[PDB]
Amino acid sequence: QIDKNGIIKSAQLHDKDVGSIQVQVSLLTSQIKQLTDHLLANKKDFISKRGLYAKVSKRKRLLKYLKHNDLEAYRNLVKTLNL
Amino acid sequence: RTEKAQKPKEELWDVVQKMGNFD
Amino acid sequence: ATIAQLIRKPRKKKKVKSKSPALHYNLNLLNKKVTNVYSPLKRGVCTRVGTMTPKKPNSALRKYAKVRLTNGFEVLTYIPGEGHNLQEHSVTLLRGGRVKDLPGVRYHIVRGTLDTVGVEKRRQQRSAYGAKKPKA
Amino acid sequence: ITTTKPIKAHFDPVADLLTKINNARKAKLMTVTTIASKLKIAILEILVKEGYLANFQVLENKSKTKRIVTFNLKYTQRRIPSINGVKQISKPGLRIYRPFEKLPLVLNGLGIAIISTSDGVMTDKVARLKKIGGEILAYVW
RNA sequence: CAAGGAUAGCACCGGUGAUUGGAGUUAAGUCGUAACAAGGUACCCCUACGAGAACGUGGGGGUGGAUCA
RNA sequence: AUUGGGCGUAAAGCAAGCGCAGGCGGAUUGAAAAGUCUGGUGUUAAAGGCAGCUGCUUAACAGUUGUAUGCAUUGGAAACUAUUAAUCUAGAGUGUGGUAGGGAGUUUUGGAAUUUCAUGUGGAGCGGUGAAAUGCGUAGAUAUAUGAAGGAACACCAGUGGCGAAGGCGAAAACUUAGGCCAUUACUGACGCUUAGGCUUGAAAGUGUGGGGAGCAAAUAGGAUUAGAUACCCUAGUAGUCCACACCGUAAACGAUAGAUACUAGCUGUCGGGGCGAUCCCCUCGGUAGUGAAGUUAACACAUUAAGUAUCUCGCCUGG
RNA sequence: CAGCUAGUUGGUGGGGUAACGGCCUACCAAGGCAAUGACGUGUAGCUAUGCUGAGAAGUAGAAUAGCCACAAUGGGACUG
Repeated sequence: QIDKNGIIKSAQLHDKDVGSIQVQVSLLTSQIKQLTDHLLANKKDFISKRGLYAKVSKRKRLLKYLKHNDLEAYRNLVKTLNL
Repeated sequence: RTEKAQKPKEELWDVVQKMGNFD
Repeated sequence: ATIAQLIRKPRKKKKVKSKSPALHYNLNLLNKKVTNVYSPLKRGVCTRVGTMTPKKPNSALRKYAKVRLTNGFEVLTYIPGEGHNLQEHSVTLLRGGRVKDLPGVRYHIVRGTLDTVGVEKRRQQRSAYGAKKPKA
Repeated sequence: ITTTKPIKAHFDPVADLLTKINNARKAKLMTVTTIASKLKIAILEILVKEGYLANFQVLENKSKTKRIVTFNLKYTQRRIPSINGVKQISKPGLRIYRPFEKLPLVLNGLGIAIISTSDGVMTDKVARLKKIGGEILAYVW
C-alpha cells in the first residue's frame, strides 16, 4: 500500500529525524519508484501518474531547499534532481 | 501560559441598555 | 484584476467603431509622409448624389451623397443643407457628426464653405449654409 | 487563563489580523486571536492607547515555539464596536512606506494611522512631528 | 582602394486580376413555423452526416425545460 | 478602474492536476541598510510656469526675481522586507497509531438474456403508431422449452452516500496502488504558496488499424401524415455504439463560483474516523447538505462547503 | 517577429584618428545577446520647453536654448 514505516525507519537516522527533510525526500523517491512500478503494471491509472508528477515537483522543491540549507546534500548525491 | 497581560480588563455582558432615565 | 496580475494583464480601454478618420489625413507625391494636420473640413470630389429612405419610424426621402476624399477612404454621407447642391462630381469639404437614420451614412458635411455656398433666406444656419448677412 | 483557537501562518500576520478583525465586525464577536510579533505588539499597544481597540494579551507556549496574541474590541453596552474600519497597509506583495511629511489624518482629521519608522513605531501625528518616516502598518479610524 | 556596376539563384513586402464568401440596410419581398408554454418534438453542449431552411437524426456531457413531492 | 472596477444568471475561474520565468513569504535575534526614513551639495537653464513687480493706454506682449525639477556624491538608523548569519514550530508538511472511498487499473467469471442454429409442436397470423400502413409469417408461424455458440451491458443495493484532480467511479469476486478521515509541543526547521512559459491527463463523437458485431440507430431508403418527411410513426438499415492502439484532447469538463491559505449566529440531516458505552444516546473533527443571522450580489439569491471575510499567484473582461 | 550573432568573442604583438579602445590588423582563438522575448524591423530629432485635468496620466520635442543630424545622396583627401 503506502509502503510507509519501513522506508521511514530506514531513512530515520536518529529519533531526531522522524519528519525531517531526509525522510520526506526518501519517501517521495520511494513513492516515485513504487508508482512507476504500479502504473507500469496498471496503465490507465491516471491518478497514479498525476500523483507521480506532483511528487516529482515536491521532490524538486525539497532538493532545492536541501541544497540551500545544507551544502553536503550534493556531495553524497544519491538523489539527483533529474526526473 | 501568561507572558504579558496588557490591561487585563476586558469588557463583558453588554446588556440592552439605552436612555436609562426617562421619568 | 489584482495589481500583480494587472502588471501582466494591463488596462484595456474602451474601443470605438470608425466615425471619421479620413477627414484628418491625406496622401501626396514627393514623400508620401501623410498629411498629419487633422483637417476639420477637407476637400474631395463627390461620386454619387441622390435621395433614399431612413429607418422605419422616421422615414423620409432624405438626401445622400457618396463622396471621395483625397486619401484612400471614400464614404457615404448626409448633406445637412436645405436641399442638395452636390451633383455627383462637386468638390466639397466634409464635416464631423454621425447620422443614425440613413444606412451607409455616418457623416455630415460643412454646408456653406468654399463650395456648396448660398442656400439663402435664413434666420438659423447662416454661419452654416453659407447664407449671407441677414439684410432686411 | 486559556486562550483557544490558535492560528498558524496564513500567509502573513497582517492579513491574518485583518480577516479576524473583519470577522469580529461581521459576527459581532468580542475577542479574537492572531499571530504575535514585535510590530503586532507595538500596533496593538498603540491601538489600545488610541481607543479604537480594547486591550490585548500576548501569550507564548514556552518560546518561539508558539507566540500568539488575543485581542478584544472596545464595545459600549450596546454591542457597538469602537472599530469603524481598519485597513492593513504593510503587505508582503507590496511593501508600502511613506515619509514623515506625507502622512494624512484619517476619518475627518480624527483617524490615526500607525507608522513604523527608522527608529520606532508610533502614531501619524507624532510621526510627522518626529521628522522620521517609514512603513505604515494600519490605517485606523 | 572605390561611388558603384553583375550574374544565376533566392528572399521580403504591395496593388491588381475572368470569378466571388461574409456584414448593416429598404415601416411593404419566398416557404413552413422549427423554436420562445414541456411553444405544436423539451431544450440543448461537444461531435458525424444530410437536409432550401427553420433544422433532423446518431454516441456521449447537462438541464441553462416543464410536471412533481 | 495603484489612483479609480467584475468574474453564478447582463465579460466571466483557465477542462483537470503539478510546476518554473517571475512573484511574494511564519516567530525571535545579529551583520548590511538596496527598499525605508533621514543630513547635505552639485546640477535639473535665463527664457516657461507657481507667488512678485515693472512698462507697453493695460494685458495681449516683453523683461524680471524666491521657487520648481532628476541624477550622482555624502553621517546614520535596524523596524522588517530582497540578502546574510542561526535557532523554534505553526504554514509545506512529515512521524506514529487508529483509518474508510462503486478511486483507478490489472485478473477472472456469473447471469437477465439479445441474436442465431438443431430438436420440435403449432396451423394463419406477427408486427408498428395518435391513426394505420411499411416490414415480418405457410423452406412451418405467432410462440414455446431445451442444448450450443458470438457480441453487448450489468435488475436491487445507490443513499439532504463516500472517493477520485476534472474527465468519473454501481453483477460480483481478488490483487498493485494514488489518495483519504481522526489526534498527535511529537521531526527538517519556512523546507512554503500558487502559477504566464512548461509537464501529464483529458467524456465523447468520428478516423483508420484486427476480430467478432448481439442489437440498433447518422447517413440512406418505403409506407403514412403533412403544405412536404432523410422531423415527430415504424420497418430495412451502415459508420458507430464493443474492445486493443494512437489522434481526435472539445463538453451543459459550468457551481457558467480558480489553486494554496486562515477566520464568520445558529439550526436541522447524513457518511467516515477517534473515545465511550445492550444497541443507543452523546462528544470530536472533517466530509457531505440545507433555511437563515451577519455579510454579500441592481435583482434573482449565496450564506460555515458563500456569491461572507481576507493574503500569494495566475486565467478570463468593455457596446451589438 | 525565437532564435540571432563569425572581429562574433576576447588575448599577445604591431600599426592607428585627437586618443584609450579589435579603432584596425599579423598571430592565438568560439564565443557574445537572449523567454524579464534575443536578433531583426521601421519610426520619433533627446532635455527644457507645449496644453488638459485635482490627480493619475495623455498629448509635441516641429521651429527653438543646449546637444544632435543631414545639409542633393555616397565616399576620398587637404586646410583649420
